Amino acid sequence: EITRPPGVRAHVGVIGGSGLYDPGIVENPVEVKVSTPYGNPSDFIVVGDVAGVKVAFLPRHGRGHRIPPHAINYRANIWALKALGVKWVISVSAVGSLREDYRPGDFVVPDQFIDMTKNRRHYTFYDGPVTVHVSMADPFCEDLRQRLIDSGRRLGYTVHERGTYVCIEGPRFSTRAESRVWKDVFKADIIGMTLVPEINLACEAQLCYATLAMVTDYDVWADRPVTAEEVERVMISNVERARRMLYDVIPKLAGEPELERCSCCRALDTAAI
Amino acid sequence: EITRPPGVRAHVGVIGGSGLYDPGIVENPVEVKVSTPYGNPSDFIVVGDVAGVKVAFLPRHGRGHRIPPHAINYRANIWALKALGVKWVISVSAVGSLREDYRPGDFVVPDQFIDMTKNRRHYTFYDGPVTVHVSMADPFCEDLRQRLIDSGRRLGYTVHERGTYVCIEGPRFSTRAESRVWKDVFKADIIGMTLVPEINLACEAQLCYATLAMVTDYDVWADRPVTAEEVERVMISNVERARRMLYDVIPKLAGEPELERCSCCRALDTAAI
Amino acid sequence: EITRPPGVRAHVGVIGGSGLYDPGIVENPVEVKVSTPYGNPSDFIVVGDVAGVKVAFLPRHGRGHRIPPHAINYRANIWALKALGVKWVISVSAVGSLREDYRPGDFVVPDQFIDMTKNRRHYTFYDGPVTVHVSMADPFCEDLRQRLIDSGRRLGYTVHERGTYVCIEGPRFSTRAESRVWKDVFKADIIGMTLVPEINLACEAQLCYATLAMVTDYDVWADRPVTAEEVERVMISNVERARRMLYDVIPKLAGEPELERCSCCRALDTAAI
Ligand SMILES: CSC[C@H]1O[C@@H](n2cnc3c(N)ncnc32)[C@H](O)[C@@H]1O
Ligand SMILES: CSC[C@H]1O[C@@H](n2cnc3c(N)ncnc32)[C@H](O)[C@@H]1O
Ligand SMILES: CSC[C@H]1O[C@@H](n2cnc3c(N)ncnc32)[C@H](O)[C@@H]1O
Repeated sequence: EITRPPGVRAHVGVIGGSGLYDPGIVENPVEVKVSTPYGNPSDFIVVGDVAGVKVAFLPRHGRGHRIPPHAINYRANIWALKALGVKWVISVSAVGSLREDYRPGDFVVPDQFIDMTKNRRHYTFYDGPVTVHVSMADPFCEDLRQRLIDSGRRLGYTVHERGTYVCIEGPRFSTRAESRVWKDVFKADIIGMTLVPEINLACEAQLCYATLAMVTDYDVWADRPVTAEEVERVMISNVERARRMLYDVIPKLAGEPELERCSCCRALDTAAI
Repeated sequence: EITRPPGVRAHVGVIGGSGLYDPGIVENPVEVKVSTPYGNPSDFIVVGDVAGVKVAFLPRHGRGHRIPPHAINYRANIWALKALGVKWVISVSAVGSLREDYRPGDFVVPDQFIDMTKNRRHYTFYDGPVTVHVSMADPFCEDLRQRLIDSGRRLGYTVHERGTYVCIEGPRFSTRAESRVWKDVFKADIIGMTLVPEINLACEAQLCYATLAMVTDYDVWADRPVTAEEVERVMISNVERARRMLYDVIPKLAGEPELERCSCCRALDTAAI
Repeated sequence: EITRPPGVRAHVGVIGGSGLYDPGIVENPVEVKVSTPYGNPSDFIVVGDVAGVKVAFLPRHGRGHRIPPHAINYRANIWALKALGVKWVISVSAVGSLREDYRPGDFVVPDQFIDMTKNRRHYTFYDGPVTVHVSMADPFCEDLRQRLIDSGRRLGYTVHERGTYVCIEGPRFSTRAESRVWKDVFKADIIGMTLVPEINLACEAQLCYATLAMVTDYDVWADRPVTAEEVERVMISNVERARRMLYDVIPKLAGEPELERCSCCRALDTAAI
């Protein structure tokens, strides 16, 4: 609704995770305040240009990693991006691996998730009187997933083309007994803390959302269990590769997502009663 | 405690789910306001007669399906029914199926559940100083389950006589990876969003509660995944069969539940410390 | 920060569960009020001496079992113990068994857990701006676990030396379908309602925390399902054995936990960003 400065619009949104607090990639940056009914987003949104495409960057944890996963205002974040007019949302996330072949340093473009959060307080925008139940059988935007995979291939990086993300509550990491459940019982591939309810809200807002995950650790399975310092060090070490992928992909998003390859682009048509 | 109009009492409660916003079945209807310590129930309770039995009808989603599963005031709803004197509670619900032989249009009378909710805020009436831990090994009222099965058989409808209900948080439907967990790992039969904490509270209030579920969809497993519009269309198409079952069952509930076939009828005797 | 009376300090904390509302074991008892940023702990903390070691006793449910698991102020409880200077925390808990050989009356010293809670509201002390993600691969303090096992052996009691605790939300007990999941799918050994987030917070506070669990029931698996009255009766019947173990262990805790056998003793060094 109201923005300061007024009149600002963007086409692509990038939500940065661990290690990605500044855009790096946007020219002509302007910090924008966007009103939301849910109060403050995680930080200012930075709007600028990448090869003629207008991009909105939001660090989900705020500058300086000030906001842990459970305390993020997910509703304000997604509302703010929608308000600016974005159609595509690239999330960049750090994840743990539950399988030997998904190695630290590899990218993953997941296609499924399992929600094991509990304390995120709001899992939807729709609390009534219009009841909305979106279909999320195929929760990510396939058009954007395929573009991410392609860019990774072209640049010569390893990109695993599928994966189930188990989203846990945190902020503590998993016990060994929990991790055995995620790996051996649920048959999940990667693990993180921030995907839900971000993805739910993106789908309800009819955005084309996909995750570019970077494997930072093997959870509890290496001779040393994951620590926060390790995750951060690995992301910061590799952020340049993530930036090179964004620069490659974003110019190709000048147009609109293909409806037939965007499960949520018309989600509300059959979801609202 | 206080009702408007004053003095109103009922013996059987019917909680209507998706597609069931009006009683249809009650003669001589009166809309009643019932005070609760938890504020407003979902809507007015409609009290009237069915073949000499006094019935209280409550639409859990309110008239017009205004209240999604996560926003229902479950405590107020059950408190209000208890206050009116009801002994039997029939819940009518739409569910998805996780097995080929439980087909859209079939009824199910479940006997078990698995709670995978997270955001319902209150799962009990007892927050202290009397600590209450009810046994829910056999969570539904067997007396009422058997009566529902019998009515269905007599009318010639398909009624599956057992089933495990997995209750999910919503309002979004399951991902494919989640649905594989419910089906192949938990070995659940049906899926919905509204049973918990409704059943918990019913048990704590010493009510004989059972669910008459109607299968509306196959979750993510048919060539088209479930949508909200499909669920609603299927319930509205079949509501007449649900009404015919209620008319058959209710006259037979003139008496009291049999204690030996009512796991929660004396739940508080051994549960309170 | 502020205590009344002023100047009080303790070295060992004991958190008593079901059936353990009074210390029994402390000489020279003083009831202490300890300020916390989170309001009231469950009750007064009782500080006194056991063979020259200063002990702080807190009943997690309050005197008279006034506070159910979901309503405990876990943050205030752990903050208060930390403020008094304690280094070791022994929790005494009632648990159900999911295996024939862990019998009512046996002690268990668990080594793992699985968190299936949902409604505890705060799972950490750290909501920002310092983000903290503690490693809990090995969540209990091994130094204290080994001391508990030793004491049990010396006194001639059965003490199972490992176990996975599944923590459920409650206050209702599990359905049969849930219990089959905990036992046959998760392969958990024991079940309770109070461990989480108590253990999370203990770890974040850099305490050496371990659980001495007493098996009070077989969950839904004996010909009679668990009831609250049974749990309480069994704990009260056996509290004397729990007291004899505490008297044996506490004098041996005059020193400090061994860092190499205390996973959380330096948890914050690698966890904070
Ligand atoms: C900076 S350390 C915390 C971040 O690590 C991410 N993450 C990385 N590895 C894991 C893991 N093994 N388990 C859970 N979250 C992880 C989470 O999404 C979280 O925001
Ligand atoms: C009107 S669409 C929403 C309703 O569908 C019911 N339901 C029907 N099918 C499913 C399903 N497959 N998964 C979850 N809930 C379902 C839920 O209890 C909810 O209130
Ligand atoms: C006094 S009865 C309630 C207590 O029983 C403990 N407990 C004992 N047996 C079980 C069980 N089978 N399931 C869950 N909690 C149990 C819980 O931690 C709770 O605080």
